[PDB]
Amino acid sequence: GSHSMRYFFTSVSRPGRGEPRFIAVGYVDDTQFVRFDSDAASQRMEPRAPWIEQEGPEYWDGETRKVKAHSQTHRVDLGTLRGYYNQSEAGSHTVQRMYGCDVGSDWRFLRGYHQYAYDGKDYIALKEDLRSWTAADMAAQTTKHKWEAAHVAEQLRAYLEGTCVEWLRRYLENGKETLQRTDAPKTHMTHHAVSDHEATLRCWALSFYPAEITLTWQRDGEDQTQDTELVETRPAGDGTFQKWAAVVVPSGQEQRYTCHVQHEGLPKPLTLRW
Amino acid sequence: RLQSLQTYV
Amino acid sequence: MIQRTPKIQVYSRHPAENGKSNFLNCYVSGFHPSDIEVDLLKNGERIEKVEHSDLSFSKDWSFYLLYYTEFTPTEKDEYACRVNHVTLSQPKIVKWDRDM
Repeated sequence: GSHSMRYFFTSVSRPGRGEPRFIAVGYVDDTQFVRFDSDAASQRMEPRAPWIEQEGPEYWDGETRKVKAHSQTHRVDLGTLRGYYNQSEAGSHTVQRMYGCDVGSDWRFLRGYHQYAYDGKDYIALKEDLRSWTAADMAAQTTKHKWEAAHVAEQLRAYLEGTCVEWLRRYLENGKETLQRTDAPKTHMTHHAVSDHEATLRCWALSFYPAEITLTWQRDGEDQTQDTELVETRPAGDGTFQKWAAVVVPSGQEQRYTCHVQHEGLPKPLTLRW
Repeated sequence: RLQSLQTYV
Repeated sequence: MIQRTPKIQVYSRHPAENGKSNFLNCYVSGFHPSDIEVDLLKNGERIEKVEHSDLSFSKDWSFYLLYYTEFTPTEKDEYACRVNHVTLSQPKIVKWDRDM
């Protein structure tokens, strides 16, 4: 299937309580492999997956210096954005950055992205061609022209189409026994009557990887998303994920409703009945 | 692996 | 500035079974800003030795965190997750349901 390497940057300003806090994490598909916390004692990039540990000391020193450098730039950014919007120094603000590359089944470059957010809302993001910018407001227009004079998009594209695909391939090979497994979900069905004549049909999917999955509740064989409840996919904590979907029905009529499981680790999509 | 380029908003 | 309330799910790593060690999870997602307080409760009192995920966020920029600890379920004890966030006037308590 497909694969992705993504990095996430966060920096929260704390007026009156010191420097802003910087947190950075890196992901390979739904598997986190590194982290940095500017508030920790480590003051170093740290492994968070077994397959990344084999990288030598030159790797960890280089990732620490840059995440330290990106730390400070996002510190300056909080002041710059505070000026762009004429905000006061008293409030706490959030700045977020995400970038990464996507590759297909043949592990060849498929998609790149580089985005930036301020206080949870879109600010600036690299367009799909990796040559142009999407600016959200007039302050992001200043950033856009600033980065156009600095040729930022051209230098990001060289990384996202080169370095990021090649190091993602390296991780995928070096961690094949973990990153390339496909845990098929284990599915069962709970029953919990609500009310005399209506009762919940909850379709369960447990212990699957990767996180992507599709659960649908049908009527007679055709779907009905009227009484369907659907929780967000959640981590089980041991590397796998969980999800369920529920519906209410009239009683004695519980076996017109079917549940359909779609997952890459399933050769056949599953149907369940009661 | 991180990208080295430092960018300022 | 947008502010978003955390969604809270309380569940076990594996199917619950009385007397067998499991992991109690409380998953906090979809909230903004990042600052949050999460405690796991053993019959209303704060459990010790609870760890949490590294901070991350989804495509819509809202954060998620996993708080978890090892426990051994019984039938009489109550387990809950207490969440405090800037969008909440008061800590919210979500009880653990064995079926959910």
